[PDB]
Amino acid sequence: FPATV
Amino acid sequence: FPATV
Amino acid sequence: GAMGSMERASLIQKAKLAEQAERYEDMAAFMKGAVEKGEELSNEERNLLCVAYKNVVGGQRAAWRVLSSIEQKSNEEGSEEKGPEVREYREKVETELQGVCDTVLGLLDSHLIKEAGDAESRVFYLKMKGDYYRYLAEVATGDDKKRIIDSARSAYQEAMDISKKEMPPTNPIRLGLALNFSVFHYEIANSPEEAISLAKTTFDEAMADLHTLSEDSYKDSTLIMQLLRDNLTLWT
Amino acid sequence: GAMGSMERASLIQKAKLAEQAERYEDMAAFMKGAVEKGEELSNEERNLLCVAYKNVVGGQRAAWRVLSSIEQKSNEEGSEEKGPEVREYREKVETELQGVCDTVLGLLDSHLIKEAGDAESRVFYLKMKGDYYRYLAEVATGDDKKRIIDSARSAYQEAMDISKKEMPPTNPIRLGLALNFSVFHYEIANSPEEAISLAKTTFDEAMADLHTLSEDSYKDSTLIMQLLRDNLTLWT
Ligand SMILES: *SCCCNC(=O)C(C)(C)Oc1ccc(Cl)cc1
Ligand SMILES: *SCCCNC(=O)C(C)(C)Oc1ccc(Cl)cc1
Ligand SMILES: [Mg+2]
Ligand SMILES: [Mg+2]
Ligand SMILES: [Mg+2]
Ligand SMILES: [Mg+2]
Repeated sequence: FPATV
Repeated sequence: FPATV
Repeated sequence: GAMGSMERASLIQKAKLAEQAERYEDMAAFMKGAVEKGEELSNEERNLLCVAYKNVVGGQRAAWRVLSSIEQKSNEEGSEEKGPEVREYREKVETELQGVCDTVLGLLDSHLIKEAGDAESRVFYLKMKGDYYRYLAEVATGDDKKRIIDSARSAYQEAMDISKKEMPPTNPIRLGLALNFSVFHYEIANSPEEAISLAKTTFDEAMADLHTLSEDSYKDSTLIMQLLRDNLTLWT
Repeated sequence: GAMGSMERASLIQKAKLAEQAERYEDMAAFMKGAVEKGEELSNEERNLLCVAYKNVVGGQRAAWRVLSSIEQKSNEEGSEEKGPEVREYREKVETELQGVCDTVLGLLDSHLIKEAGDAESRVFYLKMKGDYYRYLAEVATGDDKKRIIDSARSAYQEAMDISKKEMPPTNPIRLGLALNFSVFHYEIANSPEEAISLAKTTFDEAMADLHTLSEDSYKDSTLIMQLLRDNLTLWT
């Protein structure tokens, strides 16, 4: 999965 | 802590 | 609410203890109680609210993905019929996840967003609204899936508009909003080109503003810039 | 009970799904429902019950230790008074932990142990009874603390007596029982010499029996023997 914050 | 199972 | 009898300051103190103990469900319950006192949240309190629910819903999403993958394989050709249990349990986790998202969205709508006037609070809450609609979109399959996706888009877009007018390009909230909206484009809206363009433009505009920052602010901004770069590397 | 309407086999299937999804609270609830069907548990089902509650109570114990350490420091000289919140929250986690232990002990008493006639089941359940009384002893401070400790000791001792008569020295249940009873001596009963003697004698007697085992049984036994060695290294 791609990075999220 | 010591090992337990 | 079960936290109605506890002091606001005690709820915040216990949220911090719960974080130290990695008890994120407790942390979220304490922060929900704090929000329901009706006062606006400080920067630190907004961070506690965010961290608590991010960890709770993150665990639910990870579990949902495991179960969805098992369910997908059970429906492939040559698989043995194992009964309704996989679907039932995936639905159970999904319903709990939706409950958490609805709770967060309810706190934002009653009444965090409407009282948030400074960019730092308003952008933060609108980003959160986009995030939790995005998590609802990840599991949605029904008549309202397009409306759920558009609710996420609309919240992110309002946050983006405010952040471009009111925050420097290195502001960590602006950066994290762009990171997440870019992921929304890639993973939810079937718009990988928009995702890539947003990540690249955000990164480049932040790069050009780093020279204005202290060492500590530089560290904060470059951390999120590296996440933008990580996604760009994944996508190109 | 909320699982009363679900088939026994469906509860077991969902416990396995919950394990894959790292949803150990769900896993424990499913296995509690399975136990409450009233039938004896197979070896695999006993393992699922054990894994589920071990993970739940393990997380509670880790959180309790974090909070207890914070509470300890708050009571040292020169510390600022921060109010009742640390004690309250430690007590909240402690009460939930005790609830889990009471639930496990209740399943063992109604009626897993009394129907367990083979050594593999009976030793396993008596070990579990000792373990969950040990977890109660870790947090106990009151009038009944000595009785809680003695309840753990008594369960472990009955399990030990059966395991020496009925199981080979390499049996993984016998080994894990000895490992845990040794930890009980060291950490609960203030008996480090007994802890060390038990660990060493268990290890040596298992070593002498490894020659009888297949490659797969050897792997199972030596894994637990290494834990005995790890504790001996920690303690000497
Ligand atoms: S839930 C709050 C996120 C925890 N903090 C972070 O992940 C980092 C350190 C990247 O900081 C931010 C800052 C601002 C936002 Cl909107 C998100 C994360
Ligand atoms: S809760 C069951 C423990 C999970 N398995 C283990 O930790 C190992 C692989 C060490 O196996 C055993 C076998 C027998 C017992 Cl009583 C405990 C652990
Ligand atoms: Mg007041
Ligand atoms: Mg559904
Ligand atoms: Mg029947
Ligand atoms: Mg107590």
